Amino acid sequence: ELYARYTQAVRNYKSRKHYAVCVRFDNGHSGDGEKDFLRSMPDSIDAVILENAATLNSADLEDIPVLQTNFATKVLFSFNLTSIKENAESSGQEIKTLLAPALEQMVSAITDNGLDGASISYTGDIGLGNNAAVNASITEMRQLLLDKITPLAKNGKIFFLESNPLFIPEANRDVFTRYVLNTTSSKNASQLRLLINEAIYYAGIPSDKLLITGDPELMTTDNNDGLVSQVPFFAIQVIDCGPIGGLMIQNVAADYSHANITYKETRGAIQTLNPSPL
Repeated sequence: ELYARYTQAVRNYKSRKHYAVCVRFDNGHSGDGEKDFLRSMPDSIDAVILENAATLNSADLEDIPVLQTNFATKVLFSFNLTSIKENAESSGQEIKTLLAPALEQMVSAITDNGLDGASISYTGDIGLGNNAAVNASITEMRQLLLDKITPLAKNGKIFFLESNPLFIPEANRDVFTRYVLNTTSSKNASQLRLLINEAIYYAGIPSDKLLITGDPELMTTDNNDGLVSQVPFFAIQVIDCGPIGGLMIQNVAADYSHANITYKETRGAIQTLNPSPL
């Protein structure tokens, strides 16, 4: 079958060296159309992060093994660490109290639903200040996280850190396959270059572990100082702003609808970064 030759080409493409394109998908809805479904993802994305991964409906559980088996697409659990910290604080409970069961849920979700790993997002204080009381609570929160995902990392599970890389002690950097910089508010390539070089040369993140983030609905300013879409411009900047590891597209559902082909900007960023030989 021509089709089996094509899927083998898709899986072969993903095992060769290339710039990664990963997406965050708002899964588990219905009543919209085909855009509700994981099967609508382009065959050539490297990973899809499920926004709502704690309990999965029947559509997602059918689609995930197809994505994995036919296209070697990775499916990751989205873990909002910041949300855990905020609910622990607003209710006066210790982090540990909300964090430990949330972590067992994630591990169980990953194991029972056959997910490929998790993306950890964190936008709170990273324990680099001068308050020892705060700095102790972050250390203990970070330690709980690493105790739970490190055994998964040894089993081949993939972890992204969507946060500041300095959050992770040098001793633990290897637990995360990618470090994802939130650049959706960067206004031009100069600001991109500042953040990338800070990650590499000061935080010590090897450049191929680094992704920047774009949003299909946002704009940024190009080098001619005209206004353009983040995603296609940030795709070029993965290279031009010092070759890093690839691109993360948040809010990818917004990229669903176009004239003819779905996910046009996502497909376009992939072709820009890894042009097909044909």
